[PDB]
Amino acid sequence: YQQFDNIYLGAEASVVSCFLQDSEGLIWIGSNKGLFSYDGYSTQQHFTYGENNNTRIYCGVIIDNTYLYMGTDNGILVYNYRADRYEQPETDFPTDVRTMALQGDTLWLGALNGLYTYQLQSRKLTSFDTRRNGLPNNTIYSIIRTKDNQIYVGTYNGLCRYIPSNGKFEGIPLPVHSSQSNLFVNSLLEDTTRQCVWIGTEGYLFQYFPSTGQIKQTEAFHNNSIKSLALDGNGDLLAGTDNGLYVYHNDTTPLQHIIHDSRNIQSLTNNIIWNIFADQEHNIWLGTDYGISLSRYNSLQFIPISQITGTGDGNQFYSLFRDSKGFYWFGGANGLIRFTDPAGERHDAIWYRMGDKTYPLSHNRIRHIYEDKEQQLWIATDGSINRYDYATRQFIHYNIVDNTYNTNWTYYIFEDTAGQLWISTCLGGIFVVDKHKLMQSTSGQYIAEQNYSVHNGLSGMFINQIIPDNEGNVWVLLYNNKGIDKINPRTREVTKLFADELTGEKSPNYLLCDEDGLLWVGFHGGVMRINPESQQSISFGSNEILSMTCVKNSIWVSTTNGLWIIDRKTMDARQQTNKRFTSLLFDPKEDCVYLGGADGFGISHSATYQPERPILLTALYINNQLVSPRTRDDVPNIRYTNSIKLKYDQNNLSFELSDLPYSLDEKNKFVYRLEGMDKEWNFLKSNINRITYSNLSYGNYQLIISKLERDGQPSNRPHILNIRILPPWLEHHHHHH
Amino acid sequence: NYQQFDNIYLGAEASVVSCFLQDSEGLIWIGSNKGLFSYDGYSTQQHFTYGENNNTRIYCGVIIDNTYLYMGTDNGILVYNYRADRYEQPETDFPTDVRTMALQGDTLWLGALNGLYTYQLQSRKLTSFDTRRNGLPNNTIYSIIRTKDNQIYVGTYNGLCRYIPSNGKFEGIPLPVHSSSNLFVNSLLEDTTRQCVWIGTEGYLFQYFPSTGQIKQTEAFHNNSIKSLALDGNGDLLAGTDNGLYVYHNDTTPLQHIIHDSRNIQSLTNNIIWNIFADQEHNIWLGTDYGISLSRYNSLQFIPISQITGTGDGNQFYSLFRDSKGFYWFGGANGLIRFTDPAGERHDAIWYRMGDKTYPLSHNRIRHIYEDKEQQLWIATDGSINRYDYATRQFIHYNIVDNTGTYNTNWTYYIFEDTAGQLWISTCLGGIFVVDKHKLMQSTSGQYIAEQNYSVHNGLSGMFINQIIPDNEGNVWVLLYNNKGIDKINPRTREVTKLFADELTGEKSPNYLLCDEDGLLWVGFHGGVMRINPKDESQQSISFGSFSNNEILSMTCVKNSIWVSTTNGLWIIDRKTMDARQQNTNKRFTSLLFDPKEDCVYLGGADGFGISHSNLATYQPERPILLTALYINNQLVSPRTRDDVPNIRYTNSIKLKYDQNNLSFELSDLPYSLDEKNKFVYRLEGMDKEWNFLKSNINRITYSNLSYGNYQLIISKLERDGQPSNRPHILNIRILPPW
Repeated sequence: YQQFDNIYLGAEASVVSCFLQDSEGLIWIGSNKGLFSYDGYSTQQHFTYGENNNTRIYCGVIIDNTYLYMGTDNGILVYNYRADRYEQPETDFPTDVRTMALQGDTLWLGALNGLYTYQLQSRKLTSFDTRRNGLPNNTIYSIIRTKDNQIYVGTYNGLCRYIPSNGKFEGIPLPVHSSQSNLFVNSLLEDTTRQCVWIGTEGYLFQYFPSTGQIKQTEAFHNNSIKSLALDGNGDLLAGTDNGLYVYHNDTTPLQHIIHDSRNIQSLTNNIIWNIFADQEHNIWLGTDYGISLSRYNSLQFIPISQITGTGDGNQFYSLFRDSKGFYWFGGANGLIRFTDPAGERHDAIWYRMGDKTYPLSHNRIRHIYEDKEQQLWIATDGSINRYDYATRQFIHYNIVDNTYNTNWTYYIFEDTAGQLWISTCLGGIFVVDKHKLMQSTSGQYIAEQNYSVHNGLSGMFINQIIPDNEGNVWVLLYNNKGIDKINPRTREVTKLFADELTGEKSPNYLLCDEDGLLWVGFHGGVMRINPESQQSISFGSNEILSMTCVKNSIWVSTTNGLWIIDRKTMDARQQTNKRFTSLLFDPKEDCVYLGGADGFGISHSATYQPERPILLTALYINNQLVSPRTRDDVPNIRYTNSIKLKYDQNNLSFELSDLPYSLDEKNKFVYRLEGMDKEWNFLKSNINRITYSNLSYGNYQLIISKLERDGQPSNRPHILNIRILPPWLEHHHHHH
Repeated sequence: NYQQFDNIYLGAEASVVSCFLQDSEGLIWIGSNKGLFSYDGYSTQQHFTYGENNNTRIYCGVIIDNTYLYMGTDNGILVYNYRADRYEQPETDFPTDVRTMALQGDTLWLGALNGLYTYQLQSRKLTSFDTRRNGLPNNTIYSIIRTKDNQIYVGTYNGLCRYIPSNGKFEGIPLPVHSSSNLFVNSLLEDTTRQCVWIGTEGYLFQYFPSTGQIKQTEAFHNNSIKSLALDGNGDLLAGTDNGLYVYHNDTTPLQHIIHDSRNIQSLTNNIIWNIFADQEHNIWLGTDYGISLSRYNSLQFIPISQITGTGDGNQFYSLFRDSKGFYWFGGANGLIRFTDPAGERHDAIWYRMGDKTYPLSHNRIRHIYEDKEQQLWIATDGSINRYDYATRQFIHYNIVDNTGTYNTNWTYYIFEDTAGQLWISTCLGGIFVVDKHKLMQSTSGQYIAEQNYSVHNGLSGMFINQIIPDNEGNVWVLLYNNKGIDKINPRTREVTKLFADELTGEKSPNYLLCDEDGLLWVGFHGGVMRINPKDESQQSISFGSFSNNEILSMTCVKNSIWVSTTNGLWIIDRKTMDARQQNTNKRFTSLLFDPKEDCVYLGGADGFGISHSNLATYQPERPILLTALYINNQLVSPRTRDDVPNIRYTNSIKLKYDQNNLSFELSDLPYSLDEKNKFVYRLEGMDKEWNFLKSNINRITYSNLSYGNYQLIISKLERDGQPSNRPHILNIRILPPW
C-alpha cells in the first residue's frame, strides 16, 4: 500500500461515495454529480448537466444483472447499463436513500427518514419504524445481509438486527460513550474468515461475534470517524476514516496507517475515505473526498476445478498432461478430466470417474498419464491400465498377469523402442508386454511376455517410476529402499546402484530423465543429478518433494514448503503463495507451466502470468461527439453491439477499446484495421486506446481489433464490429430505439 | 420428536454397533463387535466369515475413493472394497488399535490407543505424531475431526489440542472444570450454524468457539460420559451417553432425555449410545450396546436448486410450469430453468439467463410461462415476450408496439392464446395487446404492430395489468395493479365493463386472479378471496385467518380445492363450500403448480421448491431399485465366498452354470424413511408371460428349476394408479448348458 494509481473525474465530481463492478468486469463510480464508468483508460459520465440524474449518488446495488439501483437525495435512480437508459419503475421510492442491501429478491433500503423493504417482483414497499418495530432510530446509514441470512442495520443511534418471526429488531448493545450524544454506526462488514461483523463508529472499531454475542473493541482511533470497511486479498481488514487508511492483520501485528502526502503524486489521493471496494481481481478501490486511489493487486493465476466443469466436485491433481492432439488431461485422486483451453471460457471438459453412467473408469485414483510412440494415450490407475479410444471417447481396460502377481495397482507406464509396454506396480513388480498383442487381445485377462520381481533381481516390489535411458537401460525408483535399481533388458541384468549415497534419510522418492539423458533424483531435502554411473547431490538446508518437472535449462521442484528452481548444468538452487502443488506440467508450445494441487491448478510463466481478457468497445463517437442510447435514439450501446448501420453523414467515427486492464502495471498493446479500407494492421501506442476514421464512403466495413501476442503476432481471436454506412436513398434503414 | 424408534438387531451374535457409513448410492453400512454389516431397509447382511480376520470388532470407519470402507480394528485397518465385495489390503503396515479416522483432502488422519498418524493416500506415506516431537498432550487418541476451515482437532486421553501446520506441533485447549485426573475427550463435532466445536468428555459437554477462544460448559452430567455427537435435521445437537440420549436445542429450552423402556419395544433399544449418525435423508441412526434404534425424519419435502442444477446460483421462483412434452420450466427473478426430473438425477438442466453465453434470455425476470394451442411455449418477461424453439433450444424474442407507436410490450406480465389464433398480452404501462399469432411468428420486421390494443383511452381502468383470463362464456377478465374491481372485456364488441368495484376496493383491492375447471373466477385480496360466477355475475366472498392485511402470494386449483400461499402460510379452500383451512413449514411460497399426472403440488420459493401430495403424509421421491442379495440353492452367494459369482448390486448380466438354476434375489429401494414399504411387480422374460406381484413385506423373488438359456429379470415399483413404473431394474441371466 505504498503506491496508488490516482483517478479523477473532473473538478465538479471530486467526491466518490461508492463503486460497483458489473458481472462482465466494468467498474462503475457513484460521484457527487452522478454516475461514471471507468474502463482502465478514461472515465465516462452517464448523466446530463441539469437533469434529475445529475445528482449526488450515495450507494448502489446491481439488480437482475442489468440495472444499477443508486441511492439519491430524491429516491432511487434506476440505470439499465445494457440498454444505457434510465428506466424508472412507477414506485414511489422514499427520498434520501443512503444504503441498500439485497436479501433474496427483497431490497432493503436505509434512508434518512426510514427503513424499508422493496419486493422486486410485486413492487411491494414496506416501512419499518421506531414506534412499531423497535428500531433504535429512523435514520439508517448501513445495512448488510450475512451468509446465514441475517440483516444488520446501523443507524444514527445504534445497531440492531432484524427478527423475521415477529417483524421486530433486536439491539446489539454497543458501548455508550460519554463523548457522544448519539451512537453513529457508519459502516458494517461481514468477515467469514474471522466469523464476525466489523462495525465502524465515531472513534471505535468493533467486532461482533454472533456465535457468542461478544462485542470486541479492536481499535480506538481518537477523534477519528470510521467511514468504510473492506477486506483485501490477503484477508486484512481495511478501515477508511477521515484520517486516511488503517490496515488490520491480527492482534499482535501493528496497524498500517496510510495517509496523503501533498508533495507526492503516488500517495493516497485524500485522507477522507468514504468507500473502499475490493474488485473481482482483489484490486482495492478507495473513494475519497478528492478522487480515487486504486491499489493494484498482483499475482500466480489460480483456477478452480469448477471453472473448468462446474460441477463443484473436487480432485487432488497428481498427473497433468497435454496430448499431441492438444487435449489437457488433469487427474489424481478423484478421476481424470479431459478439456481444452485452460485459461479460456469454453473448456468442454469431460470427467472420467468410477460409477459415472456416461464416462466410467475402473478406479478413480489416477497415477500416470502417457502418450505412446503411435500417439495412443495410456493411463495408470489403482484399477489397472487403460487405453483411450478417441473415436468412442471411452477408456478400454486391461487386466494383466505374469506367467504365474498382477497389474491392479499400476504406477507408471512407458513404451520402449521395440513396441513393448513397461509397467510398474505396487506388488507385481514390473511387467513388460507386447503392445499390439495386448491391444489386439481379446482375452480380458492377459499373460505377460516378461516380468521383473524380487524373485529375479529387484530389491522390493513396491516401485514407482520407471524411466528409460538413452542407451536402453531402465532405471527404477524404489519405495522405502536404498539406492536405485537398474535394468539391462538385453541380458535382464538388474543392478543396485548408489545404495552408498541414497540410503537412510537420503531415501529417494522421485526420479526423472531430462532432455539430455540426465536423471534427477529427489529425496528428503535435496535433489541429485546423475549420468547413467556418474555424478552427485545438493540440499535444501533448513521438508519433502511432491513433484519435479523440466523447464528448459531448469528443473522445477515442488515441495511441502514451496517451489525450488534448479539450473540443470551447475545445480544452483533458488526458492520462490504458500500453496502446495502435487503436480507440475511444462507446456512448451504455450510457454507456461501448470501447477496442480487441491481442487484447482495454477498457471505461470517459464514475471507474473496474465489471464486472457476479452476486448470491449467502450465508446462510440460520431463526428467527434460521444453518442449512446441515453442521448440518441439512433445509436446502440456499442459495448453490446456486433453490427451497426449508420446514416450517410455519420461517416466520421471514433472508437475506444479496452480489455479492462485494472490490475496491470503496463497496458497491453493492440492492432486494428478496417476491412473495406485498410490493407494491413495499424499499430497503437500502448497509452492510446482510441481508433478514428474520417469521411468513409458508403458500403460495408469490418472493424477488427487484436491484442498483440507476447511473441509480437496479432491474436487470431480479434473483436470484430460490422459497420454499414448507408447511402442517402436507404437512410430509413438506420438504427432505431 | 424422539419418542418412538424402528429397532434393528444384527445376526451372527453381533449386538454392539460402533459406527455407520453411507455410500454415495445410499446403502447403510454398520460396524459391529463382530465385523461389518449392511442394511437395505428390509434385512441385515453380514460381510465377514466366522473365525477369519474380518470377523473382528470395528471401532470407526470412513469411505475412501468412492469404493473402500477403511475400518479401524485391534489389528489396524481393515480395508473392504464394497464394489468388488472383497477385502483388499494395502501393502502398508498400519498401527494397531485404531479408534478414530478423519480425512483432510487426500490425507487420512488415524487415531489409535498408542499414537496419532497421518496416511497420505497417493504416496501411501505413514507419518507419526507424538508427545515428545509434537507436543501432543497424550498418545491415546479417541476423536479427531476436520473443520470446514481445514483445522484439525484431536481429542485424547488427557485433553484437547489443535494441529499447527506451521511447525507441525499441537496447541492445547484447556477445558474449564470444577476440579480434578485427566480429561478423556471421547467425542468431537463441528457445528457451522452455532460456529463451535462440541466436545464430549466424562462429565461435561463443552462448546469451543474458535473465532474468540471462548469455552462454555454447556452441560454437567456427573457419572455420565458423552460418547457420541451428531446434529439432526432441525440443527439440534444430539448427545449419546451411557445413560441414553440428550437433545439440546438452546439454553432456555429443557433438554429432552431419551432412555430405554423394557415395557415398550419401540423405545430406545439400549441406553449406551456408541455412535449417532445422521444419514443423507436426515434419519438418525443410533448404535448401541444392543442393536440399532432408527429415528425416521418427518418434514414438507424441500428440493434446493443446486440439486437440479449442480450450481450454487440462486433463484426466487415465480412461475412453475410443466409442458405437454414433460419438461419442467421453473423461472423467477434469476432466469428460467428447464429440466426433466424433479430429483435432478439426470443432470440435464438448462438455465436460460441474461448474460449466459450459450443460453441467453432477453431479461432474467420471468413473469409467466404459457403453452399455446399448438403446443408452442411462450414466456412473459421484463424484456418482452419470447417463444421457445425446441429444436435449437433457444428463445426467439419479439418487440411489439401499438399502431400509434406509443406503447410497447417491454414489460410483459401475462399471456394467453384465444380460440381465434390471437395472442393476448398484458403489460405494465402499455395496457393489453391482441396480436395475430401466426403473423407475429412469421414476421421479419424486428418491430411488430399489434392488431389491437386495450388502454385507458378505449375502456380500461388503468395501464398496469397483472393477469388476463378467458371465461367459458367468451369474455376476458382483467386484474389491474392497485385498482378497484376487475375489468370484463367482450372481445367481439370491444366493450369493457368494471365489475365488483363496490366490494373489491380500499383494503380489499384485488391482486390475484384465476379461473377454475368449473369456470368460476377466483379473486385474491388481502386476507380473503372472492368466488365469482361469470354467467350471472354473482359473487360470494370469505375472509380467512389473520391478519386482515395478509398478502396473497400465489393461488392455484388443486382438484376440488384452491391452494393459497400467503405471507402468513398456506391455506386450502374447498371450491364448493368455501371453507378455508390453514396448513403446517415456515417457508413462504411465491409460486404454485399442480401436476395432475404425478398427483402432486410444487411450491416454488427461495432457492428451491417443495413437493407435496394433494391430499397431505410427506412426499417421497422415486428411488432406484437395487438388488442386494443373490441366493443359489437357498445359500447367499457373493464374490467374498465364491469364485464364480459377481456382486449382484453392480451387475447388469450374470452367467450361471446348469446346476446353479434355483435362484433367489432380494431387492430394495432403500426405504429407510418410510412408515409403509412400497409394492413391487416382477417378471422373468423367457419364462413369464405376465407380471407377478409381491406383497409389501416380501422383497425376495424366487425361481426354481430353470433350464439352460437366456432370461431377463424385470423388477418395477407398483405405481399409485396400480401401474408398473417405467424405471424397472433389469438383470440379464444366462444359464449355461451342462456341456
